[PDB]
Amino acid sequence: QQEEVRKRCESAEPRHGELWCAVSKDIANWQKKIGDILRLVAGRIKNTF
Repeated sequence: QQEEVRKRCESAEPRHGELWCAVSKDIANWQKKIGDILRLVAGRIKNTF
């Protein structure tokens, strides 16, 4: 079932990216390096402590 895990990693949910920010809150943070990993480098950094 690792194909399902890969599909979830690729697109978990439309709002999972926001949950990704929560994931950034969950582990590490949504910093410039984390923001540069995604398409936008300031969408979650403003909401990340």
